[PDB]
Amino acid sequence: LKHLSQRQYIDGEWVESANKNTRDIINPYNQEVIFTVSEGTKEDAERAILAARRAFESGEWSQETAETRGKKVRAIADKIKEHREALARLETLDTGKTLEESYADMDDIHNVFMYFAGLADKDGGEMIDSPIPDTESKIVKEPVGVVTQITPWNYPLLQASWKIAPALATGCSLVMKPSEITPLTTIRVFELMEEVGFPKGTINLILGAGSEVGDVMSGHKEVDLVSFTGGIETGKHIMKNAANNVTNIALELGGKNPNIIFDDADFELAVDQALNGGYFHAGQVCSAGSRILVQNSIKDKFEQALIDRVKKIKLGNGFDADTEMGPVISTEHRNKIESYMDVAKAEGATIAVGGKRPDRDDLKDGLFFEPTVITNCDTSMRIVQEEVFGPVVTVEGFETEQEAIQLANDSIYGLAGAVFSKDIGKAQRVANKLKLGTVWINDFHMLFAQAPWGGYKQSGIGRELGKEGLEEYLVSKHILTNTNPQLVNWFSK
Amino acid sequence: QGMELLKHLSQRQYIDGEWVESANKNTRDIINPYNQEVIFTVSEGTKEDAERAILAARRAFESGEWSQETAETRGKKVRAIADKIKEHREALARLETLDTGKTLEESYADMDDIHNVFMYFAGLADKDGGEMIDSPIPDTESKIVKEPVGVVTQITPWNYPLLQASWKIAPALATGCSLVMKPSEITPLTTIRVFELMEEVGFPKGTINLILGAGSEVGDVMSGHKEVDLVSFTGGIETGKHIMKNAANNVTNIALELGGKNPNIIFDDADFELAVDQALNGGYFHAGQVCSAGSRILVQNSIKDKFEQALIDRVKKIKLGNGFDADTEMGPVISTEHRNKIESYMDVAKAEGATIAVGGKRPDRDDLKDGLFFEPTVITNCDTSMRIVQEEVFGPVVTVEGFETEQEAIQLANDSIYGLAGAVFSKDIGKAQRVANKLKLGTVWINDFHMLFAQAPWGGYKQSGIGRELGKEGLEEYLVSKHILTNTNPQLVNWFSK
Amino acid sequence: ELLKHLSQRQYIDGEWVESANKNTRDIINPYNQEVIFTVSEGTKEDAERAILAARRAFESGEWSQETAETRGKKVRAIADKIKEHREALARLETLDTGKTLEESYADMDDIHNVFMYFAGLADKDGGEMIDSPIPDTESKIVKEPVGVVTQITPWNYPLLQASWKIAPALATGCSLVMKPSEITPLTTIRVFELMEEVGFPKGTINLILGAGSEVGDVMSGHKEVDLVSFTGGIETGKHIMKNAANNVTNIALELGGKNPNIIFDDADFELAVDQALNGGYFHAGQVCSAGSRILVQNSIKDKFEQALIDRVKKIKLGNGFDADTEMGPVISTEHRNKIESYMDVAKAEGATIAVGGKRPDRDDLKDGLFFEPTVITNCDTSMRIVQEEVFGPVVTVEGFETEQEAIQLANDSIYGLAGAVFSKDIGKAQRVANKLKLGTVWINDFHMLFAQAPWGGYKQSGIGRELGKEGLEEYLVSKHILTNTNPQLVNWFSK
Amino acid sequence: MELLKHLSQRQYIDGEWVESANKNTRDIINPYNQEVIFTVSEGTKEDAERAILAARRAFESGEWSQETAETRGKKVRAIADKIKEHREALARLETLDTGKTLEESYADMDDIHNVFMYFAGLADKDGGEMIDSPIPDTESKIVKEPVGVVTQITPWNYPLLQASWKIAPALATGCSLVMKPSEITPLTTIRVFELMEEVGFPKGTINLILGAGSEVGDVMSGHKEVDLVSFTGGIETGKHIMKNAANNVTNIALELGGKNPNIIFDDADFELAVDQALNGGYFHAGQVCSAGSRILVQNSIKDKFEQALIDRVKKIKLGNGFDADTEMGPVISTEHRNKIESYMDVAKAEGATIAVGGKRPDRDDLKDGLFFEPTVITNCDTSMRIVQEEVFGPVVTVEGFETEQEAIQLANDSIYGLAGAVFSKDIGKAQRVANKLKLGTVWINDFHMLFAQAPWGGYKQSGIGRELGKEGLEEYLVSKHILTNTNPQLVNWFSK
Ligand SMILES: NC(=O)c1ccc[n+]([C@@H]2O[C@H](COP(=O)([O-])OP(=O)(O)OC[C@H]3O[C@@H](n4cnc5c(N)ncnc54)[C@H](O)[C@@H]3O)[C@@H](O)[C@H]2O)c1
Ligand code: NA
Ligand code: NA
Ligand code: NA
Ligand code: NA
Repeated sequence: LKHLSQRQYIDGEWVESANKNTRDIINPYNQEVIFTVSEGTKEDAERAILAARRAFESGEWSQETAETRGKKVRAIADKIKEHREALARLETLDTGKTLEESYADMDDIHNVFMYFAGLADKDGGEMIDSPIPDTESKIVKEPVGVVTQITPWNYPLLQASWKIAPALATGCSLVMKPSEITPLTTIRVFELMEEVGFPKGTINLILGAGSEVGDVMSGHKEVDLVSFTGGIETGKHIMKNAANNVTNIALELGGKNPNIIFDDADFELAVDQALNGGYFHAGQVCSAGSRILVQNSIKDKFEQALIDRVKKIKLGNGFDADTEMGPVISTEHRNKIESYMDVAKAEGATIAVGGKRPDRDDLKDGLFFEPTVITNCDTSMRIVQEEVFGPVVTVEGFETEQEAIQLANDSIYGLAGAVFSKDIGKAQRVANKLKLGTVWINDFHMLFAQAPWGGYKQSGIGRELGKEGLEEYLVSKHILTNTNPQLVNWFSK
Repeated sequence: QGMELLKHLSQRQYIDGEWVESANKNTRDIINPYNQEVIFTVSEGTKEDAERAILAARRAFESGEWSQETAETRGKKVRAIADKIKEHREALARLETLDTGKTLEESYADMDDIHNVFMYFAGLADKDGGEMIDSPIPDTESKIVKEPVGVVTQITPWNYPLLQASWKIAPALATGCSLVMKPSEITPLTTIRVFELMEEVGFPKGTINLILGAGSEVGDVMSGHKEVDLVSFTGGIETGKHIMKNAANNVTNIALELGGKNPNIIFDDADFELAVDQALNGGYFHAGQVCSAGSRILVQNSIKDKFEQALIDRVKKIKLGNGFDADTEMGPVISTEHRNKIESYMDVAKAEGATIAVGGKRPDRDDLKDGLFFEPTVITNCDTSMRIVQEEVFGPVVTVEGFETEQEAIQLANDSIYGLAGAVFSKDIGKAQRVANKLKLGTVWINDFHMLFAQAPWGGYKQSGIGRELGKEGLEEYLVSKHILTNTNPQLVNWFSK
Repeated sequence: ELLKHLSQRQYIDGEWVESANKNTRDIINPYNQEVIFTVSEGTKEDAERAILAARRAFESGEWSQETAETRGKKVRAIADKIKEHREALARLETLDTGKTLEESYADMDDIHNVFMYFAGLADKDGGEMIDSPIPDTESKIVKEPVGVVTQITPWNYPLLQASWKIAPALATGCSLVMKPSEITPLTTIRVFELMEEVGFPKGTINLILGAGSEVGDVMSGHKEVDLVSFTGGIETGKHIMKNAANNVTNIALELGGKNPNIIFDDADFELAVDQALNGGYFHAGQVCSAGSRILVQNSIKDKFEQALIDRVKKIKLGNGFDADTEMGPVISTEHRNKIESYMDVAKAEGATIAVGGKRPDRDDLKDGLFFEPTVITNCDTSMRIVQEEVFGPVVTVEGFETEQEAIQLANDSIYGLAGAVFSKDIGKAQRVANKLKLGTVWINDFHMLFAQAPWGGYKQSGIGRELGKEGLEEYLVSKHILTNTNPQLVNWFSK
Repeated sequence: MELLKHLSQRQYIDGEWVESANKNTRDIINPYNQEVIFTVSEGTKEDAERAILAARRAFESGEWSQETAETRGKKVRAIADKIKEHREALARLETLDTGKTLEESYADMDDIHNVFMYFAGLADKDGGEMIDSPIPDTESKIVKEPVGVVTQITPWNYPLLQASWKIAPALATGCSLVMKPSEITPLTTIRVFELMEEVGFPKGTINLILGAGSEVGDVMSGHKEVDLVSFTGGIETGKHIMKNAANNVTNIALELGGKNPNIIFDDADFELAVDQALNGGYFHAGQVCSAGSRILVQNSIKDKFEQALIDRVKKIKLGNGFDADTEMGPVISTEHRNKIESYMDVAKAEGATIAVGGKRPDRDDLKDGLFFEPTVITNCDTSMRIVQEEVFGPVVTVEGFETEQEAIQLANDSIYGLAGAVFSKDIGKAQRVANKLKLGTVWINDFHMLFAQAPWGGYKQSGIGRELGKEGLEEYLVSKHILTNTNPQLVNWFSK
């Protein structure tokens, strides 16, 4: 932290906020202030957007060869790997998740940049067989333009990489703003990108409250695409604001992801994966398997096994090797999780285990919340329908394959889910009917740069990762040339 | 005139496999803009009718009867629609001309295009179910399956009713979606007729639905209902924005096409007479009521005076009249409200200091007195700061601005909130290509105007829209990607203590 | 009655013409060995004239520069004619080739779908725009029709195989010269009549009738040919490829196979028996996709052999026009003799002819080219009867112990066209499918193929593909057009 | 020279550097002075067979063929980085072995780095397609797998460049390969094998055979365990290879040179056209598959063009590829120079004019090398052997044409179809012409431009298939349709 920048990065320069305001960043493990950064203004955000537009129109990045753009994106990928240790530590300090989880993030981030580096020069568009004689028809794919990018606090650098990599690869200019409470890795990646070298204005980092600078990032006339990952309420607000300029939006908003366990699942595998689904990063994951659906014939056996394991989950400091689950991100977020416990009980569900702050001494100063299992609930309940985004799972039974599908689809969301069954034919039937962007068969949480990620229904609009993710950052232009032009002579001479 | 067509035309909405009146029995009189006479009367539906249609589309979608039909068979049905369009080409063209005022010849060209749109998408239906991914994780299979997006609402404008409908209906049916369509309340005739033809082909109950009525009565239901997966709208910018904001309530995908301020760039080395011809075509086809209209002429200074004179002299000869008469070159505008809007723009142009060089009023001639006619108009001595240059008038009106250099042409052409289409005229093809590469437009024509077709995507940069219609990209609006990842050798992670 | 109005001539450069030497050939019905029709037997000069006419038409641009959309519409019109004449075409095919009328109806439905598929694909490409690594350049790849193509088909599924070649050729804008098997030209003549009704520029389509040994070499070895597409046997295929090499001409070959039908002990047993029968005996095993090599898990091998043999004895032989017929005759005297000589080979190597292996004695079968459905047991991979394509109503049965051994045995042939895996354990069937060196692998099915997916062989089963986008791509050629938009002198060489 | 002290002299088979089975060797020559510079193993047909069988064994093991596509990409990228790291030494080796200028060799090495990088990036970007099946209750997918065992044979003009075009996609897709460079120019290929060994590939995945095409070539093209033969060279050897591959119905990818037209209209930028006619004709002494050996010039400017070209041809600086002022080095071998010389006799006997050059240069410092003067042949026509046949030397012919139509007819009037250019300031016209030339690559107002992002290959007798681009990678893939019936039912056709 001694050498980490504390400033925004606008138009090739590290700069303070226009009003000199600052914000203290906290470690959720002990609620101690660990760093202080600039808290930018809406005029700073506007200046970044105007700089991105100017850089885009200069052509220095947008007209660079795709091959060269790919080489630069690859150079970022290499810096991530080179600084893997320090990045992982920063991420754990800022977000609370285990160091091992943070190492896995850094390995993935390297692969994300590498994937897009390699995709950069592989399209360009299509030649069309024109239906009009004596014409040439082609579709050229250009960078979409100036893009704003807003990320959440759970996986700051990972989510940032999903946006930055395709934007740079395609030739866009970008303005990024990480969550105000978790900016450290994002500042660091900007330092690394500056070392690679990009024309002035091509990349910009704004630091600040979503409520202060967010609307300018979603509502400015010079933006061609707003790409946001976070919660549903902010997402909807952002889309409404983007509508003022008919601006493209790419949204990923979390989910109510079903984890469907059939009676012919590998039982110990399913228990393992129900734990993974529920409690990695204290359930603060877009992909969290918060809604367990278990076949009735094994429901009691399953609940007992799960509960017994949940009691053994090891809570602690993300830097300690024995820690299995760290704290949740903030006081506000822990309070929200606590109020959901009251909701669940008032609706008549059972808090089978957990449901409170742990009492242990070394956990007292941190934002800890016990891994929790909620039983005796049904699809009509708020605790089942709503994304708690904490270390909490619900358990519902189902009788038949048809019922599992109906229940799993009975939410406003559609991001991801899993089916556990040794009968692969059955798992595939079920997968084909789930209205989800990603379905895992005998697995959980698996995602990678090669394949698109995103939501049906209220889980989002568009995709990130894969060729489809890159396509958000492109725009099609049909250039039609009449090679033997003739007068139409419709209007009198 | 047009008579016999209407004798057997349905007057009702089509919901869940039945032709039905409005829930409140309300009706609306449809007008011919040539003479402002009532030509037909149709049901004016309610918001509950729209909701019932949406719920019927959802039920049909979940039944799987269309959404799980083979893509090959779906293509065959979309092809059968295409064949019915061609079979009824004459009656459809006549209806369209009766309802919208444009010339019969223009309507025939629409019907040919509509046939080709359905045929294109019929052929595309079974050509792409997704991808196999080379997974980075050993012992996994990764595949991307493309499914129909789901239930789609489709809202069309009054200028090219059936054409715009076909751009939405064809890919929706080809992919296996269920749909609810609502044409403009003032021009529903061809859309009713195409629903009759689709019914003849045969689609499961609830797969297709037609709502008739005011956007202000049923529009919000169509854009804001939780059971909709995609709202596809073609029309004006204000309504588009409102629709997008409403769709946000359910994070619903939107596909918008909203018109433009399309530049027609004429260099001093253009084929002069060609450029004059195409400036006229750009400006005045369908009385300029076209998303692709070339309303903003940018002409190189060295030939600007010559160009203005030639264009003005031609504009005075444009033949106004009944769309059914063979000599007619330009029909009336669509409604009293729209003519009034065009008129108020003339006042704006003069107040900001532009010159109405020719036209700018209603014609006096006797056979035109009863119709919604407005003279083809040329506005000169204007600049990019003016409202008359920046805003879409959507009437038989063009502005003319000069430019000195290639760079200036590009800067001016890009200086608008829009980005739908434009043209470059020059015999120096290398130059036209440079310019085309720099225009922020979804479509650029080199030595042509108004050319569009099913094979290529159409849509706007900036405020001209979101997404694309036509082409493979158009079909993709009606698809959704699902990543199915199978772990073929699953192992416990053993992260959490046992 | 069909035959009363059917043309007897070749179709060259827009005209129905006799052979240059007036020679003819009698066409036979294999059910009764009776002459049913007589057609021209063309010369090598006729073939050359067709090729030169195809070249001329191609260079005129009338088809090759027609819009892709309009080409598609014409291919679609052919598809509709096939359906319209479905009954007569099916009857002709059954008369000429001997297979059951029901099989022929299924062919005609498929043929309609092939033409329709390619009609729909015609205008869906054109090529790519490339993001060039050189500043101030535009790089595009335009896909053009390959050019003049020669097309040679076999006698088992004449029209079906013809459609696989004609449809993409016309869709892409090529000119073509087609020659069906000399012994089965009826439906191919008919389809040329139908194409003439649709209307194509003169020289775009040509039909040569005659012996492969008389006109074949011209079709494969002429300098004006850009692609030779052949479906048939391995020996002719190799000969063709060697001849095509004289002009470095592209080749697309599909040469049959030794297709494994792998049955695990956890297969749905009755399904596997049913499909082993389908695999072995449809069209008297005269199918590129025939499942002639059964590999059955040792644990169920005796059970399987007994059940298969008992069913094989009930197979109903007869006239393809009779509804109760399950298997018709084989195609010719020469082919039946070849099948017979294989029986001698199998016995000399020590295999057992468990059932069949001879001509049936029954009276109504005496005059036709019948051969009994046959099962050969007690054999192994070293045997000629196992390694070689018999292309008759004959299957061999070998046992395997493990999954690994099934794969090893199945892949132990020179061929690589198609095969199946039968197992209720889908995971296992998929593992096996990934390791088989075959262009098509069926999991719990057999003989399934369709226009939407490419068909072709690894190893000695062929080169290239037919059907699907890949099938169309055989009839395209890529051209990279690179424009320097700001050309500068290099000034390497002294001024 | 110091380069050579540590360079391997052996073949690389099944993970080991090995000598020829019979200890035979071959002396490698520098064409600048005809001196022996190195001695390598001259392998036997049994060595080639052993390599092929090792490639097959490796392929079946799955260690490379089932490695993740992402990881295969990373390895191909590591090869790319080694090429750039060793750019200087590789360029010098290439110049020493082939005679071309050091500057040309540097450009090759830059291009080779980009080829490996391109294919590294493409490795994990496909996998196949999901098909919407026309049969209910079925799942249809096309999986793209490595084609299998591939044999790769390269020529002497751009040894490492041509090698990279084959190696990169083969490794990216998961194939096993056996490569054999031209017997007279093996140095950079040996070196690249050393570099690949440093990256690390499973045993048998890569193999290098060294030797005479006439001794080991037939095994490489005719062995039953080969799935693809990829050959770049001359037409006669290509045809022989294709005939041999036919014995096992083996896929072939051939690129065989051309008779590439350089079409110059009277509205071309004249000085640009002269510059590019020189580049087209004389880079690497015309020993280029892309050489613009057939100039077609509009009649109206033909005399002006000839005079301007001839005057420049006289100024071309011949010399040692290592000297900075050298513009054109020697041709590759005695046999090749003799072939070029016999073509001069042919041209004269047919009545063409040798307008300039047409002989060995007399100058002292050129006396010991395999030099041949840059040559312009005029007063010829399309019926002549000198016009129809690929000389592959520093020689161009010049023919006139009257109209656009005639330019096209003449340019297409050859057995070949690899590449060509159109020079005209009228871009509309250049595009019309380009659309009608039967060529795999057409340059508008440029020459010799090719790159990994776009496919390269020939119409007609210039080849079969493509190298470079996605289409190049596709030569190293094979499609398998896996069709699963998810609700199987008995057909019940045959009696029970
Ligand atoms: N892109 C085009 O082709 C196009 C078409 C028509 C109009 N325009 C432009 O838009 C301007 C306004 O045209 P307009 O107002 O006559 O048409 P509009 O933009 O309102 O679009 C008409 C369609 O939208 C429906 N609609 C109206 N309110 C709605 C709501 N709240 N929710 C859902 N649907 C609703 C209408 O009933 C009709 O079907 C014109 O002056 C012109 O500049 C462009
Ligand atoms: Na959504
Ligand atoms: Na937009
Ligand atoms: Na083969
Ligand atoms: Na060829």
